[PDB]
Amino acid sequence: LGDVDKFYSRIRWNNQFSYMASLLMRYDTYRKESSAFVNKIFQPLIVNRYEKLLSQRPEWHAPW
Amino acid sequence: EEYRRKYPRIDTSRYIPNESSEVSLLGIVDSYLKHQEIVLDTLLPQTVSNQWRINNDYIRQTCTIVEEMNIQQRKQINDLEIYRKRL
Amino acid sequence: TDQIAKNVKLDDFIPKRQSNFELSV
Amino acid sequence: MLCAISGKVPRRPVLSPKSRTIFEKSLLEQYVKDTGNDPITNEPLSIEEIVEIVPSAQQASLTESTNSATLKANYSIPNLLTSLQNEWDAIMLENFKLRSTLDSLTKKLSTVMYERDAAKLVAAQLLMEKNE
Amino acid sequence: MLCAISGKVPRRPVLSPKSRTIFEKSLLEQYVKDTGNDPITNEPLSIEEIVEIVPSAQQASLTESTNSATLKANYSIPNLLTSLQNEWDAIMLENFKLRSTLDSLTKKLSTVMYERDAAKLVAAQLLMEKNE
Amino acid sequence: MLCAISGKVPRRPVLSPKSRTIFEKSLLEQYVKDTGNDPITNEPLSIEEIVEIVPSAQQASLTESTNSATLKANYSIPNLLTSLQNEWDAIMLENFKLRSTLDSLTKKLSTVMYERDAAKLVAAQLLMEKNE
Amino acid sequence: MLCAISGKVPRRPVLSPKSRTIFEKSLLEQYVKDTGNDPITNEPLSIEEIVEIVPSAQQASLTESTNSATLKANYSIPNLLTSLQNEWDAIMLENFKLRSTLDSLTKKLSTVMYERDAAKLVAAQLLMEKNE
Amino acid sequence: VEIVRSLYTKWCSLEPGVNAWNSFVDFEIRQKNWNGVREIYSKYVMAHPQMQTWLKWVRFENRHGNTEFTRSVYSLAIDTVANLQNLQIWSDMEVAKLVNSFAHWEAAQQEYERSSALYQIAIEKWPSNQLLKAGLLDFEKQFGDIN
Amino acid sequence: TEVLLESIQSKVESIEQLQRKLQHVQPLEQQNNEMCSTLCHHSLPALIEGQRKYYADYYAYRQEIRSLEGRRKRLQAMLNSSSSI
Repeated sequence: LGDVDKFYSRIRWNNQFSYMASLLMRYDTYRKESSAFVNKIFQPLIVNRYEKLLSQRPEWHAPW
Repeated sequence: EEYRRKYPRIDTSRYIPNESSEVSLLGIVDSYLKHQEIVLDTLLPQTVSNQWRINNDYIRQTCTIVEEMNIQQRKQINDLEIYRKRL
Repeated sequence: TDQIAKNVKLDDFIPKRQSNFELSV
Repeated sequence: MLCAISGKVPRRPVLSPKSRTIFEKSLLEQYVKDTGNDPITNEPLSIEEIVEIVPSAQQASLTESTNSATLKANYSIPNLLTSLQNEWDAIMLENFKLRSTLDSLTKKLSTVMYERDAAKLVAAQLLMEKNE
Repeated sequence: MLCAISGKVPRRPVLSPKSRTIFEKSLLEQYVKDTGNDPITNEPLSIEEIVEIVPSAQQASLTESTNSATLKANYSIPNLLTSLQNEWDAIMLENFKLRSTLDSLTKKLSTVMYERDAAKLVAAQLLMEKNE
Repeated sequence: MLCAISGKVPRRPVLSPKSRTIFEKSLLEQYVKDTGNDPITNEPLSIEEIVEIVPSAQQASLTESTNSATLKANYSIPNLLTSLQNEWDAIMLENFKLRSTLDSLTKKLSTVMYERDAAKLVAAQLLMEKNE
Repeated sequence: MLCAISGKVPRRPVLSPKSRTIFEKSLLEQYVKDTGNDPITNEPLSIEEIVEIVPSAQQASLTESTNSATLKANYSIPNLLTSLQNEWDAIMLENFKLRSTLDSLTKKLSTVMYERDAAKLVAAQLLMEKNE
Repeated sequence: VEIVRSLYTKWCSLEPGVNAWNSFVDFEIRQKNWNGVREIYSKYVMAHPQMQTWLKWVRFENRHGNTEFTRSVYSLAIDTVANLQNLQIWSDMEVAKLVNSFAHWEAAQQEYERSSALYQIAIEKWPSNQLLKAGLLDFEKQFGDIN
Repeated sequence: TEVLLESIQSKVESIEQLQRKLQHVQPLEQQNNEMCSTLCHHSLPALIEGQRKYYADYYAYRQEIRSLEGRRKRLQAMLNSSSSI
């Protein structure tokens, strides 16, 4: 009977229902999905400013 | 009241089980219940929240649009009253 | 509300060119 | 966007080119079969002129989630039959209300039209007496 | 289902693939022998292309039980649902026509009321100028 | 001809090319989409391999006129709804009977299977005790 | 209906005749002004060909006289009927599978009963040979 | 209370020193506004990435929060130092204290296997940290084996 | 019959437990109903009443334009009729 119930459920799913399918909770759902980073978990700076600064390079100049 | 008195209606109350009920009717009720159980256990939990979200979004956008239409209508009325005051 | 220290803004302290050295002036 | 006949979300949306309006395919096709005309403008319209709109998959989800018995936790076949009967009752009540209103409005309009014609007559009569 | 040649229920149903139509086996085989063509589309057809429809053993027991009153009940659920749908379409169209008439009457009522009041004002001016 | 699944006269008849059997379109499409197989032969079947049977104009007029002529006596929406409810009850009774019979048979089968294994075990033990 | 570019209910709906799809007027117009192509089909499209959909003033007036009950009623008779049809289809498939299973289970039960009796016969024979 | 809250929100938005953030946390603790303290810490670790800030947050969740949150904040700390390792923000001693604290907390929760996995994966990620190896020695001498 | 009554009672209890599980959606349904109520009972009727008022005012403005043209024509007609005696 259970296999039949599962069949009926899977039919009702396919024929209709399928068309209708805080920092820590966000972090947990991101952890589930995992089976820059800061801009995905936090939502606006300091770390972004520092990494953006570190990515660039100052122009070279000869010594005096 | 007249429509209810004259025309034959779907009587769901016949599904209420009683000790005097025929085995046939009890079996009908049992099958209805079993289908409802399967739907509530397996199907609705996955979709109901999404359906409510989708309907709420669509309705919210509809409300916004109809409010903007109301504003545009009041503007049209005022603009016309201005025109009528320039004649 | 945003009545407290209305004239003080974080962006006033941040150097605009640090995000892009080649910014045109 | 709702069907310009039912006021519900159309399950198969179609555009009339004459009124530039969206309808439920069944309803518009039936109206055109019965009248040969567009329901809004009364301009002539054939079935081959109707532009069927292709629903995106998101529109499908919208159509099945809007106005669906599957929104409520009392979903069951007996409850479906009862809800269907209830909607039929509401629609019959609406049709009754529409008829009763239209009758009352017809009577009020006829009254005000006779009043207007009487007023026009009085104005003309006064102008005639003043010009004699 | 009826054989497209004889108009009778076939004792050995066969499907032509070209026309996707049901025939009696002996009639389709004889027509193909005489002509080499499908009787509906006139496309060429061979006896090896004919698909003989096997009646299921359930269909055999059912075709004995088709004298049973439960198959004479012309009220199959799909047919009831479609009849309901057609009645819903019909009601929706009647309601729409009613609403449209009511709205047109309302716009007329307003127009007439404005005509009446402008007429009455003109009359009251003429009566003033007549009594002076 | 009846649908091999529903036992009713189909509304959109289709043929499986594997079983060479008539089905209702919606039912067969659903069964194929679930199982990937033909419901009778269990051979693998795709939805594109299904052959939609084209009804002749006499078949279309007969399906409409049988529905029409026999619903005509009880075509009121209230009678339609009552018939729908009664048909649902009939189906639910049949489903309940089926499920009950399957449950009873499953319990009996389980019993007999336990008896069979018990007997096999006792036989093997007697054979050991006789060979010592 | 949802704009195919934005996936939101459009504020100024337009139909592209090429893709037969609804878009937001601004989005579609801008896309054409930049690319000269329909955003779905990549077919050439001109701004003059775009059919702007008019949100009928009648639509608003029809959603007025649809009782608040019928707009709050998260049901549509089409959707109710389709839900009942999907239930009927599912239950038909279930009853079919039930019958097929019950038959298989009867055949299995008969087989297991024969195996049980054969085991019992072997056991009894070994017992008799052990007692002699 | 609401004016004090708006004052702290503005002050902290101006990126002040750690004293202002600590005071804001103390204020919400006085208000018994535990969700406010989570939100403040969620901002405070961005404004002041030093590992003592993360360890202040985990220290809060241990006394004023559930274990699901405590594990999630430790996982945020490790994922953060792993993704941002290329910036060399934290010294090795900081990452070491973070990993040791996380391992000892999982050891207290009787899930020694997850602390062992933590130590192995962390050592694999940062082989250059001797303090992390020593922390594994300190852990293994009381919860591990002789061999 | 007894087994049937037991099966029914068990299924009823199970169904009630499942419906209780689904109660977490009631806040969204309440928000929906409040939106629907505001749309159906306020925003639509107001839109239609505005439209009726606009239609009436537009017909009035059309009459006023016709009356101004008609004054200019009535003056011209008076002149021409006096010149035709």
